[PDB]
Amino acid sequence: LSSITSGASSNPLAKLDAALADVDTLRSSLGAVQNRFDSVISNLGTTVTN
Amino acid sequence: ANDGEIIAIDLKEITAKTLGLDGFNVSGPKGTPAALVAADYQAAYGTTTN
Repeated sequence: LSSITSGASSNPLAKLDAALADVDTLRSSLGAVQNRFDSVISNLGTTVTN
Repeated sequence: ANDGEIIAIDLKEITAKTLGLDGFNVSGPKGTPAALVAADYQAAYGTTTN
């Protein structure tokens, strides 16, 4: 059954590159949000003390 | 590691027919010949000759 083939793709490497680009974009944004979040812990601790 | 990065090789085709050596002989004809049957036609030109 494995000889039944549809068409071959066109320029597969470009599509793979595009996929990798979407992924790393998202990971970058997540790292940014973490960097935001830490400062708030520090700030709130100081304000509570005062 | 991308598209369209080939390096091509030529690979011509060699047989006794291509070199031009078909029917090569010496000593001439052996005897008074006989007529053609239809078989040798497709023998020389392929089984589906016209």
